[PDB]
Amino acid sequence: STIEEQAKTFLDKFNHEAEDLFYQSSLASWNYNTNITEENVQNMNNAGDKWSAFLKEQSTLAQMYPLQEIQNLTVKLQLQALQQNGSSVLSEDKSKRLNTILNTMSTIYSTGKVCNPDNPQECLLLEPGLNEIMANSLDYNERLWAWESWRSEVGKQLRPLYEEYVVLKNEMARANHYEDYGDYWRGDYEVNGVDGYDYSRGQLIEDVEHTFEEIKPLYEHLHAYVRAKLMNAYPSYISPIGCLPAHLLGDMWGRFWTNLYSLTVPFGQKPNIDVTDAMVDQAWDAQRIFKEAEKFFVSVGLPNMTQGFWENSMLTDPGNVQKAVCHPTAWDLGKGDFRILMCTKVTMDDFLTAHHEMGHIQYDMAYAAQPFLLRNGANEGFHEAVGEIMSLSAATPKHLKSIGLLSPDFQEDNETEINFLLKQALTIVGTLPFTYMLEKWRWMVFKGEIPKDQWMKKWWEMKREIVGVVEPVPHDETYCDPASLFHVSNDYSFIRYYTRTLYQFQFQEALCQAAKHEGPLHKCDISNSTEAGQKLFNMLRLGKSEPWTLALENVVGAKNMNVRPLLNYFEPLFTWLKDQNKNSFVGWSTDWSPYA
Amino acid sequence: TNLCPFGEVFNATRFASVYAWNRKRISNCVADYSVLYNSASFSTFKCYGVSPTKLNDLCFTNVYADSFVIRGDEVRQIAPGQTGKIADYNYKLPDDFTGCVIAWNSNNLDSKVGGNYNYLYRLFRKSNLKPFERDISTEIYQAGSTPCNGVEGFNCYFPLQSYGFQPTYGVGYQPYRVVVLSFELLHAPATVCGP
Ligand SMILES: *[C@@H]1O[C@H](CO)[C@@H](O[C@@H]2O[C@H](CO)[C@@H](O)[C@H](O)[C@H]2NC(C)=O)[C@H](O)[C@H]1NC(C)=O
Ligand SMILES: *[C@@H]1O[C@H](CO)[C@@H](O)[C@H](O)[C@H]1NC(C)=O
Ligand SMILES: *[C@@H]1O[C@H](CO)[C@@H](O)[C@H](O)[C@H]1NC(C)=O
Ligand SMILES: *[C@@H]1O[C@H](CO)[C@@H](O)[C@H](O)[C@H]1NC(C)=O
Ligand SMILES: *[C@@H]1O[C@H](CO)[C@@H](O)[C@H](O)[C@H]1NC(C)=O
Ligand SMILES: [Zn+2]
Repeated sequence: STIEEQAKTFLDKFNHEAEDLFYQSSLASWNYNTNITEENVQNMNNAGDKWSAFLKEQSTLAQMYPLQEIQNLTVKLQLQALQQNGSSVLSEDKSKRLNTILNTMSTIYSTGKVCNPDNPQECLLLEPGLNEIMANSLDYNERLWAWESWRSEVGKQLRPLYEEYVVLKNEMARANHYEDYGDYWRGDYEVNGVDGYDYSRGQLIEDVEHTFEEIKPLYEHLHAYVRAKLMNAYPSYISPIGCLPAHLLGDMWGRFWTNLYSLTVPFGQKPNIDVTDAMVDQAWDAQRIFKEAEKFFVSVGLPNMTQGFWENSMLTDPGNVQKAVCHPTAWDLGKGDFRILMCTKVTMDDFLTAHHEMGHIQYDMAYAAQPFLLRNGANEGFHEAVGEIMSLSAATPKHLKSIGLLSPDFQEDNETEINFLLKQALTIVGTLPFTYMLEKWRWMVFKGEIPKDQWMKKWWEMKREIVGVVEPVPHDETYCDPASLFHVSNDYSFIRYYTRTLYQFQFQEALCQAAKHEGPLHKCDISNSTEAGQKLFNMLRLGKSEPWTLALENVVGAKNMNVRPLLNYFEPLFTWLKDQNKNSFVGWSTDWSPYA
Repeated sequence: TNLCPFGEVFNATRFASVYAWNRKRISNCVADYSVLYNSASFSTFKCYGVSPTKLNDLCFTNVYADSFVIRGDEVRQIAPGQTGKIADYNYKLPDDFTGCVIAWNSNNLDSKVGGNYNYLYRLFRKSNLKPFERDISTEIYQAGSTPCNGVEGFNCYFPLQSYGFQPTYGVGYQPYRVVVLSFELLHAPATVCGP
């Protein structure tokens, strides 16, 4: 028997062993997240520890089959994915050092508090305390206090830890034969040995920068229109040609400009479409919300929700005594068990989130027949892209009228369309320079292109240059402001939110073309179109079994990430913005700062 | 008017594991095949060669009733000319099979919260099974070239694996009880007819 035949047998034992341990770990995790008790914490940690230990063992056993001698590519994918596990590459001491740094940094972020001057007992956490200030407060000084206090008392704690975190992560990445830890992260998009579909780690950097260049004209005009409206509300604080102060962007970091809508709404006399009142008028409950979401996927040819889904999911808040983690999540426990955890309220926001989360379920169900290790989205951006396009179609006035929530006597005029697209652009477009710049900074830090004594200097040089955002207070190299964001201090890659954004509009444009949609792309509803559902399902059932370049091609007919559908989505706003900024400055000077 | 003991097979408390499938020989009795087919309690009732429709009007020398438990997605393997873990390693029907296959969901009996590990199946075997062959061996499967020495390790795995049935599993992973009626015809007394 050859090395490959031994590998096929090894994966057969692994699949059936992992399938069982994963189900016990997810069940224990589910039982805590629905019934929060001390004993449920113990059960999760046990089942989770046995799952992790099983992975450490099987990862070591997988390495004894050397990849060079495997030829069945679907076998090499599973063998490779199991082999890359960084616990058994560094020394025991260095791995122990790294796990302590990661846990400390996570604890500082989640327990870090800030206490207002003259009252050392009235302190605030990031959630919900400081987040409420950055999301609702219009007072310049209160926002500046929350922005600076977070970075000066929690960020400074994280700076020495992050420096050692970079050193150890690079050692682990280099020992796995990557250039650096950023190179390791870019390996999610790597494809080898498939003619016409390969993709290198370096090619991701070029494609991100190439596509970001085409985003710049739309971002420049959105930045200009936002600056003009903010300047009307804060005349003494904002330069007509300078960057936007970092503490006036709607949240703690300016990751999304969603909460700038109140001050930047183009037509404040036209209200938003909000079917929450209609749902309550018709006595909708959570079960009706998810029944409609199930109806939506059935209309395009996707399968019913399983009987276990209705019996085993938790679609309402359990009650007073019983406590649950209410963050909406879609659970793929395996063994045919699919569930949604959601503390659903009768609102339009929860109606759309149900379509988003059930979109995750449809993806999970579609690739359930794949081997265990290939049961995932084509790359890190596919799964979230699938969920987002479901809320795109479900929120259109076309869809809301057909399901009897929006009256037939509501007609969209070009002003509510512009209101909607700007609100969309504040979240979707505003995050793209933020996402690209942050991940670019981390890539260079891992590469070594930024020395430690210039981390903060370079961090705000790029914020001014790429994002058009300026710090309101000068920050020396005792600060670590990127670490003041969850993903940076909790060791999550960030470029996924950029690639996913481009994927979702590529998906929606392709599915609307299959649905024979007539009109602007943002008004499309793929409901009742089986051709659209078939086109989506052809990719969903692939999972990770095929290169993401081929999986993308199954939906859109192109092998690479493309920014054109995103610009096609926002074209009505782009022409409006350019006409709005005819007597406004477009662009920004990087030398202006609010601290003169 | 001696009635065949089908109740001992269908209404048994516990079923055999598929690798160790059971076989009850049926002889010298009257069998009412119409009661089974027209009971509607079964999710699968497919007959090959013989027909289910009032074929209690025939006579056979001996009837063999094979019973075991598998998961729902493997019931399709209890059929002529099928491949897969069950059909190749646990329980194989012949191509010329003349008989019936009966199956029904048993999540209410064979599933337990936390997992029911009573039912096993064979995951590895050096070759496929001949029809109606049974293998209950627990010898460690040798996948490599180094001898295993009766314990599992690198390229050495104990062959039998468990289902671990849980009530919250999907239908495709839920336990199904299976009865496989074999109909035998020899130049022989033909002691099983049934009106
Ligand atoms: C297994 O047990 C069931 C229940 O006792 C049997 O079905 C019963 O059959 C009698 C007639 O003999 C009826 O009076 C009952 O109403 C039936 N009950 C149910 C629940 O079906 C069944 O026949 C038994 N299986 C076999 C093979 O004999
Ligand atoms: C969680 O709640 C269920 C009922 O909703 C109860 O039966 C169960 O015992 C609780 N779990 C724990 C671990 O206490
Ligand atoms: C890879 O192996 C699987 C099962 O061992 C087989 O079904 C498949 O055809 C193989 N693929 C190739 C390209 O040989
Ligand atoms: C879903 O609907 C189809 C008909 O379109 C039906 O055949 C199937 O049994 C249903 N599934 C469930 C779980 O209700
Ligand atoms: C989908 O088709 C059904 C069946 O006629 C219809 O009632 C519903 O309004 C349609 N919805 C859309 C969005 O086309
Ligand atoms: Zn999601």
